[PDB]
Amino acid sequence: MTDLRKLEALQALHAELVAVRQHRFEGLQVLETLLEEQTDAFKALIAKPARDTKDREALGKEPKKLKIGEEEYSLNEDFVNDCLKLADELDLNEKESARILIDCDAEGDVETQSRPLWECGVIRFHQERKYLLDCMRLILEIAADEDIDAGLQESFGVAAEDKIFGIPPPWERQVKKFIPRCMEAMKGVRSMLQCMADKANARNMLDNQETLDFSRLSLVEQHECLASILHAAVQRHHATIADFQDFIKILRKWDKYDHFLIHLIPVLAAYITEFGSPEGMGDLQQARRLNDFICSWALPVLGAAVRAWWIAEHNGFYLDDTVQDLRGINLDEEDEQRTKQFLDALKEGAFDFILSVAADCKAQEWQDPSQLGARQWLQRKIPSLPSEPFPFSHFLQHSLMVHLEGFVDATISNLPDVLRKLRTEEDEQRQLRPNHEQDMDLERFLIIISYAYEGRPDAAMSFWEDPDSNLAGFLQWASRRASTPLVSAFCEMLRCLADNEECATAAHNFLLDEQSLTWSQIFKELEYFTTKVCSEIEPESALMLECYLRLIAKLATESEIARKRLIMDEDFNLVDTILKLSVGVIPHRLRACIFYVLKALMIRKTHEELDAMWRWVEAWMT
Amino acid sequence: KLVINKDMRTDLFSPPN
Amino acid sequence: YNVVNDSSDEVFHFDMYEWYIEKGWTDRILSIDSPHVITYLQRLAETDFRHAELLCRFYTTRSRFFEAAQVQTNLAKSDLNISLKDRIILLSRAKGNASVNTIGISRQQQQQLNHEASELLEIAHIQDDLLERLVADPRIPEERKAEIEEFLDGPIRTL
Repeated sequence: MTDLRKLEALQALHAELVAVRQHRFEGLQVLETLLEEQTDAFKALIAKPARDTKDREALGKEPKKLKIGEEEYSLNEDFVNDCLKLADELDLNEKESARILIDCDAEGDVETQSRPLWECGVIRFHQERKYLLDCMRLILEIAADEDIDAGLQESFGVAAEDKIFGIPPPWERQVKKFIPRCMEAMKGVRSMLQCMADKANARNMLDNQETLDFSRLSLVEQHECLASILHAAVQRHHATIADFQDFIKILRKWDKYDHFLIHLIPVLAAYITEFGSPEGMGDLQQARRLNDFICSWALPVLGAAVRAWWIAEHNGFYLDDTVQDLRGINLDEEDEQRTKQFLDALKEGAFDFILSVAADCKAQEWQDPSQLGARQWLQRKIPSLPSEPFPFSHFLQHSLMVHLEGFVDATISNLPDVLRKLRTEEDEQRQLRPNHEQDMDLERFLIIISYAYEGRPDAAMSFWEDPDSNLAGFLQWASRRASTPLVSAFCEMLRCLADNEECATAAHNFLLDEQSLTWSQIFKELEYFTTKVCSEIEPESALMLECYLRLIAKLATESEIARKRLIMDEDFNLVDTILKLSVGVIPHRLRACIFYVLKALMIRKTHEELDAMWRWVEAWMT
Repeated sequence: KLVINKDMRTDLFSPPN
Repeated sequence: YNVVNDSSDEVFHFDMYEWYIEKGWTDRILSIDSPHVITYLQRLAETDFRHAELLCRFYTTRSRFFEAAQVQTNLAKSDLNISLKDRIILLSRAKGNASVNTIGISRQQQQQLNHEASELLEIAHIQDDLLERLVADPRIPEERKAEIEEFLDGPIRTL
């Protein structure tokens, strides 16, 4: 139709944005026509008129005829009761609340859902904020898409500056900035959600359960959209120090761990990147004050992670003495200060919190049984989520992985001596007291690196292109003599860094000799454990065997040269070892891993390989 | 739609009546 | 104010809409969900500028920009007692409101209105530049200026 209401206007507009995002430009002329009709909507993100007494007393005094804009309607004793109910639950003005209910009668959605008329008003109200805010994310997302025409990419850019951020275009030109409105906007969502649980829990302590669940889902989605919009706005260098201080204070006043903190994490990450790192407001003098300001907290792990990130990002200034001025300043004292601060942050559990957040972010309802118990053998002391149905999006995960990989690169290219001293400390601690379990800082860091580099071959290739870079340097340095946990973490990292065939072949060529880990030692340990079981076993040995089996299966499924070599290698004879191990007394996990390795090796085979496999199976089963 | 007609106007520099 | 909003007297609520308008309480009138006030305005919108402005506010906040551009344009072309500068504001608003999408209305219908408002706004600015300059001109007799102000400070004239 052409005369669509507010709800139908936003729903139709959303469909158009998806078309342009999915490589469908058949609605260019129709898209521009909608932004002009909803100009007043994009200006204010979310604002509910306060409940006024003039309309409350007037609505109930003469509930006979209602006049909204140009049209006229008649109020009856039944409809009038729904207006007061909707206005009370949401604390919305009677005039605005009535318009929402009128839209339901016209569209006639009461029969499509079979719910009370007053309840539909709550859903219709939440739908407006959903599309009104969700559509804004698509505009900025399409404005940053590099796989589209440069002309179209710029059209949505300037439009968002004026429609969303209220900044006029360059060819023209009391008002309030966007951030202060966004901060107050998100604040209303929190206060509205808090009062919702208090009132809902009171009456609960019905047919509206699903409606309350849908409203909570819409609220969390709107909060995520507002967080993404704030992140995008900050990415354009449109912030200041006051907003940063306010955000830091809000974080310090954080009470409970929930999805909102995970959504705000990237906001603080971008803040530190713009201010802390030398990729933004490059005011060296200003950075000194922020350092002392950051370096009250109701949760020490948050402050530890914040300080660690700030140090990692701000240690890039003190690399050379030619791109900036470093006169009349001592270096060793500041280096020792940053080192002790990072050590304290580690002891407080910064990497632990980062790993817990990364794990809770990608929480999947179902997981492949081929990777059970992987990366779940640590000591997690951080409380988990309440398990409520709040699934995450994809852009948020992408941004989180990008920020994590950036932090990893920064920490590897800025603080190598820190990692060296930490590894030496862990080694000497495990040596002087083997009965005790040393800290898992390095293992947690490697697991975080693995989580960051997952399904992103464009970034994983960086570890193979330049073998003389810092990335390859750390990769080859982390393969020397170490304990079982570090070897297992490195094997898991290698397995997760094989999303394609090229990376698998690169890892295969780098693992074998051309000291670092080699297939020779792996097979020697396999044969040793086989002879020991066949003439007990510790959890570390089983974990190492499972990691080796998973890595072999991944390499065989991804690479071809390894599959063709190991299958007929005379010096390895992996099949015999895995069979002698499976026929022994061991848990079912090792047998399952061996079976999956066999499957991977036999994913692509020929007549000779089939004959050999059948011969071995018959010989070992007869 | 414009139509110039210098012929019959109203003297802009003389009062009315 | 409870007793007021709890009433079902319709002539009363009409008299109160008029009274809110009089006192200037855009605060409380724009905050009424009801269509009853919209319908009341739709009958007297094309009767008075102040009422039309209220009607257009209700449309815009409901993303019905094209309908407001229609009310504003007709008001600028009308023979109501409206000053030229007020007719420049009406056209300028209509031009903006017709340039943005309104759901349920064809791109062709939007552009044709945005184009009519753009042309009439161009003529209106010319007329305003003339009237201002003529009134201020030292070489124009006072007797003529009053006559110029009568014929140019009103509906928009042909080029």
